[PDB]
Amino acid sequence: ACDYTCGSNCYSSSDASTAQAAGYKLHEDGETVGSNSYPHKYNNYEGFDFSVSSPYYEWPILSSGDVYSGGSPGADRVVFNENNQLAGVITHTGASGNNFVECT
Ligand SMILES: Nc1nc2c(ncn2[C@@H]2O[C@H](CO)[C@@H](O)[C@H]2OP(=O)(O)O)c(=O)[nH]1
Ligand SMILES: [Mg+2]
Repeated sequence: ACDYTCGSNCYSSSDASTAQAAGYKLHEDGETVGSNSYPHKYNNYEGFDFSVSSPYYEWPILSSGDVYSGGSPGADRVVFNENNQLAGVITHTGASGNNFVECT
C-alpha cells in the first residue's frame, strides 16, 4: 500500500524521507536546481493545516524513485520546514491550474 498517493503515483515514507533529505541539504547550502529553482519557499496559499511550523519549502519528489537533479519536476512535491521536519506531500494532480491538493 502507498503511504502517500499523489494521483496515480505511489510513495512510501522512505521515498519521502529521501527526497526531503536532498531538498534540505540544498536548502542549507543555499543552492537551487531546475528552471523553477528548487527547493524554494512554499507560501501555503492553499491554507493546509500542517502540524509543523513554517517557513515551508517545497522540493520535487519523483515517481521514478530518483532524486530531483533538474529537468521536469513533475506534479508532486514534499514540503519541509527549517527544522527539516516533513510537513506533508502535495501534488498539482487533481487540482485546478497551479494549485495543490494533499496526497492521500
Ligand atoms: N499553488 C501554490 N503555488 C505556490 C505556493 N508557494 C509558492 N508557489 C509558487 O507560486 C507560483 C504560482 O502558483 C508558482 O511560481 C509556484 O511555484 P511552483 O510552481 O514551483 O509550486 C503555494 O503555497 N501554493
Ligand atoms: Mg518508491
